[PDB]
Amino acid sequence: NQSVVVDFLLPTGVYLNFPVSRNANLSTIKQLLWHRAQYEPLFHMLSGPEAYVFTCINQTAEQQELEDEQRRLCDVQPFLPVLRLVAREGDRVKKLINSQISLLIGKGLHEFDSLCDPEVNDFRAKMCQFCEEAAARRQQLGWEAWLQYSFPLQLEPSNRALLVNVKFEGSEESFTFQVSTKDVPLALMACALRPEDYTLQVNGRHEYLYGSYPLCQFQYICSCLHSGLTPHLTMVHSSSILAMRDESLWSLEQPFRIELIQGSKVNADERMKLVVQAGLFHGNEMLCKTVSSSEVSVCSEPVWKQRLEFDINICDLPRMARLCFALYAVIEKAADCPIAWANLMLFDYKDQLKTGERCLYMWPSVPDEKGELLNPTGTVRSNPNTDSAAALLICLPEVAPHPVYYPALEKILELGRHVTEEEQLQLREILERLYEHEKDLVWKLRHEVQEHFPEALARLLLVTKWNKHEDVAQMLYLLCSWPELPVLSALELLDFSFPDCHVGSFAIKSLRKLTDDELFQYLLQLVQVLKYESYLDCELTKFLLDRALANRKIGHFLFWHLRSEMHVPSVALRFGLILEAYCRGSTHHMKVLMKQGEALSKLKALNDFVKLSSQKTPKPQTKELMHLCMRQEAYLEALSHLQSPLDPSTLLAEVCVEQCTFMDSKMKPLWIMYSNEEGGSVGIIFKNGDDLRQDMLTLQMIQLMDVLWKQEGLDLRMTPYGCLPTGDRTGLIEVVLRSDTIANIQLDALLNWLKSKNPGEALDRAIEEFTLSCAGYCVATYVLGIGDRHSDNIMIRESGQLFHIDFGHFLGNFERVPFILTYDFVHVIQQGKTNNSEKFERFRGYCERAYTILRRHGLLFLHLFALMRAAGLPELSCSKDIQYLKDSLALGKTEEEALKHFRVKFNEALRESWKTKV
Amino acid sequence: EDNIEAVGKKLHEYNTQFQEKSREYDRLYEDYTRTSQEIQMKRTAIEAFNETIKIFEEQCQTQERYSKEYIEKFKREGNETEIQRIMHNYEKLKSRISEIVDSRRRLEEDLKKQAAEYREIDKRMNSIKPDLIQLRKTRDQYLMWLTQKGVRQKKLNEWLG
Ligand SMILES: C[C@@H](c1cnn(Cc2ccccc2)c(=O)c1C1CCCC1)n1nc(-c2cncc(O)c2)c2c(N)ncnc21
Repeated sequence: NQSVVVDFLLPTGVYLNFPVSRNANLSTIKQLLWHRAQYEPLFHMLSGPEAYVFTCINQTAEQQELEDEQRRLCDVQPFLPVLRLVAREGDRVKKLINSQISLLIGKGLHEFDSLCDPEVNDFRAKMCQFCEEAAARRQQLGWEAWLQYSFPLQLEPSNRALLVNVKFEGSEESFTFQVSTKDVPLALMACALRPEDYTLQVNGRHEYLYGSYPLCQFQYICSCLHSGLTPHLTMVHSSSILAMRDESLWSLEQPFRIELIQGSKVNADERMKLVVQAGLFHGNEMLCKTVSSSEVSVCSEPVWKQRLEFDINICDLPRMARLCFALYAVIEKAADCPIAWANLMLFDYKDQLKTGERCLYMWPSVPDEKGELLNPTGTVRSNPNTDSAAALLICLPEVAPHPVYYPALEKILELGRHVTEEEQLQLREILERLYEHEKDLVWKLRHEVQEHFPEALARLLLVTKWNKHEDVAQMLYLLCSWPELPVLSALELLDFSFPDCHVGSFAIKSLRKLTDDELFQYLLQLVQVLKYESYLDCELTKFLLDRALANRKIGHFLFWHLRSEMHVPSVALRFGLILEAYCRGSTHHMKVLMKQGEALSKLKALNDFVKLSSQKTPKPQTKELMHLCMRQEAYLEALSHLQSPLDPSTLLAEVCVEQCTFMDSKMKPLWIMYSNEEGGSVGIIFKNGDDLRQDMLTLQMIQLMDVLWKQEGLDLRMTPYGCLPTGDRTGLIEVVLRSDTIANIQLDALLNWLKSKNPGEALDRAIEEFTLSCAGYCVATYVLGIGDRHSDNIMIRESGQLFHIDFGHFLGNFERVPFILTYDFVHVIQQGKTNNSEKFERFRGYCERAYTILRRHGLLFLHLFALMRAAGLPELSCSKDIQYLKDSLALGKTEEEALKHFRVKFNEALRESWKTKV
Repeated sequence: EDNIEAVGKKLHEYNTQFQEKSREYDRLYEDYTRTSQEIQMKRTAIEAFNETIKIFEEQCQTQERYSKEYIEKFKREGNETEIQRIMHNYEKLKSRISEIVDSRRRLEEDLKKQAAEYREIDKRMNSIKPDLIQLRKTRDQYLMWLTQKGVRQKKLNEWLG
């Protein structure tokens, strides 16, 4: 029904209870309250209604003061329908922001206090203050700054005449005139007056045109030229932009030891017996051999109480040393079940060697292809289901009567400091392109590696003996004068094999030269690498927050990559703290994100209804029921007039309800059409229950391929549309309009569809668009190992651009995937002819140049995929997955040899093309 | 130890058994994940009950402090009527707390039954893993034995499912 009975608690102690409409806003409900309270005792002592604010307990279990009384009760979503009147006072701004953060990140702030963890409390105090300071600096910088922060330039990776329609803010009349295709935007403005206090807005979008670049370097312009469309712009005065802004350790030769006390809440087969295995690691290398418990009988609460002694001294343990346990069940010595596992840093976040008891809430082991003893790669965070998870109770003993700290940098360089030609040729050999024998040589000639082969830092770091504080001190000495490496090399160094914080820091130092455009190509991988960190305050976090704070589009996508994993226990805490801090630095964007979260939350409920209905009854009706649900006051408002999450410069204005529908697959994805006051029409797919991460990654790589291509004058007319995970098996996909699937178009049929969409002298354009894009997607899918490619998941735009959708599967998985040519596409490429070798040769050319460009950036793909392994996609688990790409790009081969093998596979694919069709 | 077609057939059997136990494991791990997410939701809900109840108890404390004056200021002025109204209003606040408390307890009972479900799942996951692991390995050894025998990839592909 409509109404709900709400408890009201008045500040006199008086309690009333009555029905209110679920839809009524708090302001209305406050009137109804006053009107009923005059007939209850002690009315006369109340101040007026405006002197008080309602408080509730919200879904995240925090008390929230409801400052915005235009909000409907059903949106407030109180835990129980209990509203309390309290005074206004006492920094309402902190209170409001604090309450909004909790709702936005899905996680109550109080859950961080609850941990009683100084590492957490330190993170929030430093980072929130940094983020707030940046925000305050930004307000005090002028309007240009604000524009750059908020709407950074959208530029093509990079003289005919050009006519453009310009207008001024708040005026029907408009000014069409030809202009300099290569004259800086200022000159468009200076002209339109017939200057420096304006920018140009792209009509009906938050894209702005400014800066020292020329007009056809802008996406909008560049798309207009190609389409033939007349740009449509609005001049906007400075003020109207201000109006948006404004509204010791090395003396401990005793060996490392632990006390294994007890386990709790173990759930194992009572016939079997239980063993704990423990090892020491630095990254993925063992520091010494492993040591094991005795068998004890299986029980819920098993008890060992044994010393486990390792073969390394306390003085040798490196900073990032990591103690790793695994609880195993064995069939009593007369398939071992790996139960669960847990890792523990031995030094704390402030550098102190840990002492005392620890309770490790363990994670369950998953039987995987490697089947390693232990899981040294896993997180050092304890399982947060502390109430029901299995745990180990252990005791780090005392070592000295004072605390001990890993030594300070000064003392590391104190210790750290202090020619053959046959040796200078063996090394060059090894690095022009490890095993026991070569590791000793490289360690010996480490000074040469620094002088002559700076790019081989990664190799030298792996040869170094992280179980020997002398070696470690020496390696770090060189590391500190190591010259700066290119972005590419830095990306390698952010992998799990390089756990040392000096390394991480040297890497980030090399990533600081990234432009915002380039960083954005890698943003997702950089996020995943956070899973490899040990401590909460790290340089990569600080770098990501820096760049989020300087550029709003980066902060937007950082927020969604972090928010989309807040349901994953092993990262909820880390991502949650980053999100808090990001929010406190971006209060404007917060308002955009808040709007997006409520649109999305409504799509979830709207989607859960449509799955549930679809079981009950058939589609035409469920369709109409979806529509009624949508037009409800509160659905409609929440779904209308937001910025798109796929692209925050796109406005989703009015939902076109009669065009809204859904797909027929098992989770019933929603197709939601919009219209804004600009194109003119935008669509999104809302998915809930499908996983979108495989699609996202693939689409991100296709995009990166397009950039690298375009950066060499090769524009292959690709369609790398948005995909954005936003939650637990939830996210959005950009609808490509004026496009249709091959299967639909087929049931010279492809060639006729094109003819009808491009009559007469625009057919040659269509065909050439198809040719370029057919090459790009042919090469893309081949390089990435994408099979399962059929007429349902290949589409075509009315322009003629062909493109692939709904990716699924890559790197060979459910078997190398041959290069593939389809006869029906060869036909169109050949213009409806049997033999058109002029055309067909050009196409092969495009194919070959594209493959050739990607080989030159092959290590870039390999590094990027290496970091994505952190994501735990089933399809990108292991080293062989990375091996698929090395082979697909023939990186073990000369370029000439690479192109020759490509050519062969190209021709075989041409032969194969006829045999499938028959 | 055997002949090739006999080894190949048993490879198909062991592979089939591997895919099936693998699917069953996946079923459980999914219940594990979901049940974990639900338990945490209930735990946070229990916290919300607690914060709500806390709020009611401040209201009670407020009522006893604040009312005092107004009960003795109404006694002199003959308004045992106004006093009665305050106290019945108060009595109504109290009965509502008992309801909220009763709901808190229903939840904790549900969280209890579900904590136990979580442990039975983890126990069942743990009784399966040995077979899972053993099946993967046995399968892999049969593949190995066949590869060394020089059996072509086409044959190994038929047998694998
Ligand atoms: C398949 C086609 C499609 C899907 N659904 N309906 C609605 C419908 C479904 C069933 C009944 C009625 C309406 C569609 O009308 C379509 C197209 C058919 C011709 C016009 C649009 N599609 N699929 C994606 C996409 C999906 N999942 C993951 C991705 O990565 C991409 C997609 C897209 N991004 N852009 C355009 N069309 C896209």
